[PDB]
Amino acid sequence: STKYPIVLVHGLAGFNEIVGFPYFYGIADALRQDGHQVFTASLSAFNSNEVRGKQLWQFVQTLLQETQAKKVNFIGHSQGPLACRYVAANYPDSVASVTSINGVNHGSEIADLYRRIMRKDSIPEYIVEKVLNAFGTIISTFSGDAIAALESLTTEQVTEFNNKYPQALPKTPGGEGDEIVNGVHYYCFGSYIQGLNLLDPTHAAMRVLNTFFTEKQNDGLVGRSSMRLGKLIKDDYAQDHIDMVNQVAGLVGYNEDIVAIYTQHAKYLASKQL
Repeated sequence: STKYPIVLVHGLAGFNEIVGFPYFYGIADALRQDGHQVFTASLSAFNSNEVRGKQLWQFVQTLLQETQAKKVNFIGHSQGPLACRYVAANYPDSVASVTSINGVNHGSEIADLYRRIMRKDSIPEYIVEKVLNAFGTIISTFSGDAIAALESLTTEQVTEFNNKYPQALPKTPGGEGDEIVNGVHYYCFGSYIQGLNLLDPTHAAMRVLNTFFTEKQNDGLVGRSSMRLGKLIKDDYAQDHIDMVNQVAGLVGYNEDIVAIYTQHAKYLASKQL
């Protein structure tokens, strides 16, 4: 068991209610089996990273009061790691670690393109259609207006965030950042789509989106290098953005045990006196 409780962090506050299961599919359940105290912070997707950061800090304050723990271990995905980074930067004595899993730490090329599409910025018709259809398929699969979530994840917006909260970012593109800054440990995981499975309709869509990145190694939403923060654990999983949280409902790539990435990392944290 970790010394400090684990807080799983993601954007999309309404996910569990709208979809009918957790964003981190089966993750909290497996972590608790291993004896860790686990909580989930589901943050507001349709606003800025700083707003999510503030929301997360309010969450953490209440949780520290309820647990009498002095710090938390953050495990964030996608939007999550940026909110985690805001909390660690402003309140480092309350944060034991930030673990980023496919975090949008340097911006999303797909969010960039989506913004050009919205601004009618000379995007050819055929590209507009491919991008929107892929996003439709992804949302439809979960559910049964997405610029709102991507607005805060463009390269321009995340560059501005990084300017304010530069802690643990790599000094060279695709490199590693410092493992410890202001006494907080930072770790990253990532993945990129590989190979030429079929039961998750989101994978085909993520592969459409993958083709529009200048960074060839990407998970459909974020380039491999953009994911980097602090010490690299592993980032060559053959998985898309959604696979890395064990979605949709456990349908992942290549029989990879996605849940095991999290439970092994929890033991790693415990080994670091976290």
